[PDB]
Amino acid sequence: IYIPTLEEIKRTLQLAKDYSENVYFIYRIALESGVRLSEVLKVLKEPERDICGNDVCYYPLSWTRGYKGVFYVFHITPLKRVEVTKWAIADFERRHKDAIAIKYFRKFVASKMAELSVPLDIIDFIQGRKPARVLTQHYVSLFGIAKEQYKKYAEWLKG
Repeated sequence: IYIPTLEEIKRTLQLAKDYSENVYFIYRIALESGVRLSEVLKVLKEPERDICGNDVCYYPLSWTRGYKGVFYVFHITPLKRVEVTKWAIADFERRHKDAIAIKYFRKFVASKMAELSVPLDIIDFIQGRKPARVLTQHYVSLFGIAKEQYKKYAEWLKG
């Protein structure tokens, strides 16, 4: 298993910014949140629903696949509307052969969150791998527990 280095992540962000401010921003929210590309595209299609606090922002997404559940896209940068072709990202990735593929940004987030002692199953929850079934104790508790761990990562991003 390979994991991107901070410098590969930064290089990619800088290339992304040159290519397009919107592609940069997709990458950036991928880096803040550790969610899948398709979930980042959903939150940026409708930034209205984003909730921000003193330290940290969150965007609830439903998940109705097998059971009905909820998870959150955590981040630190206020959202803005972004809609780009599906092809722009792929295009970006293809021209810069030193650019980290966006899907491997999650692996950087997990790795870094582990280094900051976020428990593995909160990492999974934060990343949207195991959404909380609605109206269960997990639903009651997980958001608040996740938010508190996410602050360690927010703190690190703010550098």
